[PDB]
Amino acid sequence: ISFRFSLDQQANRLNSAVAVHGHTAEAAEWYVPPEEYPKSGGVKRYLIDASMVPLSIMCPSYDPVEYT
Amino acid sequence: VHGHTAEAAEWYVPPEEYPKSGGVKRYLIDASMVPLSIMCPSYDPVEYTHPSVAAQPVWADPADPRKIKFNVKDEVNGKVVDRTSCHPSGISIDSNTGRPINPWGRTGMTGRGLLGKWGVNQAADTVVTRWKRSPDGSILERDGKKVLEFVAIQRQDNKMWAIPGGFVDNGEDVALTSGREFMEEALGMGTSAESKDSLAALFSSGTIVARIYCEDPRNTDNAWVETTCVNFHDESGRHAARLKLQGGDDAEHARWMMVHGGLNLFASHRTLLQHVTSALNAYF
Amino acid sequence: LTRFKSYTIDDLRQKVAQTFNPKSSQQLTNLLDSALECVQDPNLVVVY
Ligand SMILES: Nc1ncnc2c1ncn2[C@@H]1O[C@H](COP(=O)(O)OP(=O)(O)OC[C@H]2O[C@@H](O)[C@H](O)[C@@H]2O)[C@@H](O)[C@H]1O
Ligand SMILES: [Mg+2]
Ligand SMILES: [Mg+2]
Ligand SMILES: [Mg+2]
Repeated sequence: ISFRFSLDQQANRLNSAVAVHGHTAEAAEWYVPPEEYPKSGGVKRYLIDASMVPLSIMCPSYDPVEYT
Repeated sequence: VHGHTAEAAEWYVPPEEYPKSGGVKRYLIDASMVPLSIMCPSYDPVEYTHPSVAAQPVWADPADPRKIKFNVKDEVNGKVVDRTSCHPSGISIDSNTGRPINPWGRTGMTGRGLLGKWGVNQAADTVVTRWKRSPDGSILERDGKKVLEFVAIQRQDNKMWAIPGGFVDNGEDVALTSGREFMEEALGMGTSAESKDSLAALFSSGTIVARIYCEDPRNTDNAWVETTCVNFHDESGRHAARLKLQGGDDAEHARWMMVHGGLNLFASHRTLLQHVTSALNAYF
Repeated sequence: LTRFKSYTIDDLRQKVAQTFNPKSSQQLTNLLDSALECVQDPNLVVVY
């Protein structure tokens, strides 16, 4: 049955998941770090949204902290 | 061996009784007088429009064909329509009345009939396929080729079997149309949160099989259906096993069927089954 | 099974035209569609 399944497994594209799920975006999942820096002793960074993550977006209210 | 036997020149001829017309008969013609490349001087077709189409619904074009631009994408009521054919010569318009002429051959009936739109009724078909597997798990093989299962619905109009599909909505693409037709007709959704995610994973991979003129009985000289076939193949079969089939909207019963060469389906769906078994290299 | 892999449409059509003799294309098409319509559910047919 393993040899028969191995010989069975040896043997204009479009996406239509809009009509089942709705207005669901698979893209624009930009990485956002956590606001607590690791091993910083409770030092918190500036919390921002995922749309304000890249620098191609403007984000005028983004005030990051400076930590070394 | 046979003699003077011609395998070609088998042109499609519709039946002379129109479907659901109340006994209205069209002009009976021969197979040699079917295409418009032949002359046929004695061809006198009748002009018939349906009274459901004559009450002007929301899915139908208005009764005057003037100022309607064909062979290009048009804006009707702020909505995009395709309005073009797969014919190489293109759609021709008669200048005496404004009505278009079908390039695929005369059907013996004029006007719109049961078809709501003038010219090309653009249709999208959903062929969802899985491999025909055993209870042991091996894929079934006939005549040296693998054997496909496909979802088929049963139509409420003619009480016989067809593939899922339908006419295009105004302002919608074919991926929304084939998905809404498979949700309403085949799946029966509307009329799950994991089975819908497996259905979206099934519907994420869709290839265009063909784009062909339908051999429907409802086609007249000024209205004809051309369709595009979208195939959804489940090679693993895990996404197709989670779909619970229930008949809804324009479908009575929906079930899995085995594709073969002697299929008796509505219009020219056997050509779409031959195209999807040519594309996926299966039995036909 | 392995012996039934050579089974075709055309030998079944020649079997139906052997035993019934419908003398029409449409009656042979309707009897072949009825004989393929009986065997569509695999649970309902038990062959002894
Ligand atoms: N352009 C149109 N022409 C006719 N009827 C229409 C149209 N648009 C909407 N309708 C209405 O909507 C319904 C059509 O249902 P669909 O699922 O859109 O189409 P259906 O008739 O179920 O399937 C047609 C299928 O058959 C094939 O010839 C072709 O490939 C098409 O996919 C009918 O009840 C009809 O009243
Ligand atoms: Mg519909
Ligand atoms: Mg339908
Ligand atoms: Mg429908």
